[PDB]
Amino acid sequence: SGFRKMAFPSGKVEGCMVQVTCGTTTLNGLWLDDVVYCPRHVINPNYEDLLIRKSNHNFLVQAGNVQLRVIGHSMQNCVLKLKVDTANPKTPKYKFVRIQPGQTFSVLACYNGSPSGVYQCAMRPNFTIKGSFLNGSCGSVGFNIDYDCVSFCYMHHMELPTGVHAGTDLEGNFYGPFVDRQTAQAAGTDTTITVNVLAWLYAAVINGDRWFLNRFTTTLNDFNLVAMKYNYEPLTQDHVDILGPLSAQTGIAVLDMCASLKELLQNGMNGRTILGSALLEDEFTPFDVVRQCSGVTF
Amino acid sequence: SGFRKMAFPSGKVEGCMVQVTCGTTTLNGLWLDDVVYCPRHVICTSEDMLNPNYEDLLIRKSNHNFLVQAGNVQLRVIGHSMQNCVLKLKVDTANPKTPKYKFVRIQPGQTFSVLACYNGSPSGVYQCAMRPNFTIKGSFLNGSCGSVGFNIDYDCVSFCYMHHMELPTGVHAGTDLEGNFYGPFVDRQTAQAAGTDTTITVNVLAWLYAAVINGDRWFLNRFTTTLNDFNLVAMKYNYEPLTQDHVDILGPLSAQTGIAVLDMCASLKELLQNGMNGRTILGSALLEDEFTPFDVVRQCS
Ligand SMILES: CNC(=O)CN1Cc2ccc(Cl)cc2[C@H](C(=O)Nc2cncc3ccccc23)C1
Ligand SMILES: CNC(=O)CN1Cc2ccc(Cl)cc2[C@H](C(=O)Nc2cncc3ccccc23)C1
Ligand SMILES: [Cl-]
Repeated sequence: SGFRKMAFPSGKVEGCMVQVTCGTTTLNGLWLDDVVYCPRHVINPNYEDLLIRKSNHNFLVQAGNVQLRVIGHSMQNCVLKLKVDTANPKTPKYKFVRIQPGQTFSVLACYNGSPSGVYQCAMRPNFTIKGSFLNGSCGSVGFNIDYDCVSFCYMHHMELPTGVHAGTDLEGNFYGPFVDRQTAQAAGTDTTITVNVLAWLYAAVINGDRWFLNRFTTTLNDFNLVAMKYNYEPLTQDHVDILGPLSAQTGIAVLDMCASLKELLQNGMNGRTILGSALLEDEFTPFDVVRQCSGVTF
Repeated sequence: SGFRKMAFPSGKVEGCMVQVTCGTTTLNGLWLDDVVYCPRHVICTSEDMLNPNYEDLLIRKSNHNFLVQAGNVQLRVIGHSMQNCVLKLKVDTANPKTPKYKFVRIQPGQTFSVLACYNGSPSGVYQCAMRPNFTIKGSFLNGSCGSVGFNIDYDCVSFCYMHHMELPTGVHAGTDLEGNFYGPFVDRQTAQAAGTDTTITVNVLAWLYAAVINGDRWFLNRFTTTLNDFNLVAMKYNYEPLTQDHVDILGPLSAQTGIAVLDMCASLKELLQNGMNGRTILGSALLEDEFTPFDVVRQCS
């Protein structure tokens, strides 16, 4: 019993965190094999013009108390790739993956190449992450661990004026219509990840919380007409299919659980809580619920 | 900016997790130097749990009855001793991944990270607090026994909790790393229940100061209170009494934000009376109590 916002064990990622310094700027890098990946803003910025003026020795890379020597440098989209002399012996089995909004991941927040904390979070429908970052956190990474393979999905780049965060995948492509520079940019209006709220309602049922269940059902179209009114993401047939295992385990059909959500949106919680929360939680996917309520290890 | 329930990086602890098997029972162990620490109930059967005589069950065991697995390698047990509710298995290999560490006993209200493990394999990490009733509201399934709670301050891992059991309300009970339980609990399947739980007042205040640091002042008011009047009110909401030590501990946050502790107490008194009125504080519709004054300074500064 119990339900917590749980992150993947960060150990395999901690062994990859390095400090990258270029001039006055200091941020984090991800050292995998003989390459260090970091945000290109470490160097209206023309990044080809600023980079062509740099030599290998202008980049100081520190792995613990050891300085790594940069032997080459190249740019791929908004990530700087620093070729180093030493291959990281702690390099885990890994992939670079690009996630979709609604998908969750773990963030190992670092300052000066040192990991300070780990938290779980979701890619919002507006492509931002509601993270906890201070200056110096740039280059911190987001990941999922699947079996023994670390799938790197996020690299932190900047903070938006509303306090939310923006970053790229490990190939340097931003999530969202953001650019790496000081200019007027704002996060779009956010929506609730409906499939995740439903997964969390199924997690509550598994943990013994059933007060919100009702005898009713709904059509997918009627549910979406109500979801659109409450700034909830449209629920698709794929979402319904993905919730199948949870539906079969608890005996509550997805459209039956949708009618409970319809009632919660129109009427509120009435002084009650679900899994110790007075708000409808949307940062646990259907897979996170199955993994936590079944105990999968890495 | 931003405020998250943040756990310590688990790497230094992952390198210590081993699987301990005794007969039919399999649970987790903490391998530090040449010793593996695990719950002593690993020597028990399910029947033994009502009234187990651990000294009697342990005297019948030999070193080779305990199977310890570190990754894909079996460790050889060369000795065994019991210290309170923990079994200490002396092994023939010192863990090369042993970090710099201490065994610390925490007080209620203190927070720590939990690396939840099954079969000696870490599956997840989360943050939690020692509740005033000495339980932890964790997320554990069968096989998680032996999972540990810790804090990492500088390069030193302070082990403060080892998981032993789930109480009937779904909450969890365990011991410090010297085998002394937190609370009036015993490693017996007896009728035991958690005492009435209360809110950790000093932590809610620390979290209100975190919200002020992040730009949220909507809940502040023009009032102050005496410590005694605050406690008379807070007790009616099942909030832990706030002591002068708590007030002293909140001093740095008070000085940083410019809001006196008793002024912030007046805001809390008003929030308990009115509720939030459709509003949130740091993305929460409830008053958060699992961030200490130390956690707030660490995450915001
Ligand atoms: C709010 N940001 C600033 O005033 C300065 N910033 C301007 C800027 C512009 C473009 C790009 Cl790509 C990066 C940055 C830098 C930036 O966003 N880094 C930060 C990252 N995460 C949390 C941060 C909390 C606080 C400060 C800075 C953070 C630095
Ligand atoms: C609810 N517990 C049971 O039915 C069986 N239990 C009885 C018992 C009694 C005393 C002691 Cl010290 C340990 C245990 C064992 C126990 O509590 N382990 C578990 C730990 N954490 C989460 C657990 C979720 C589910 C099951 C078991 C968990 C095993
Ligand atoms: Cl303490």
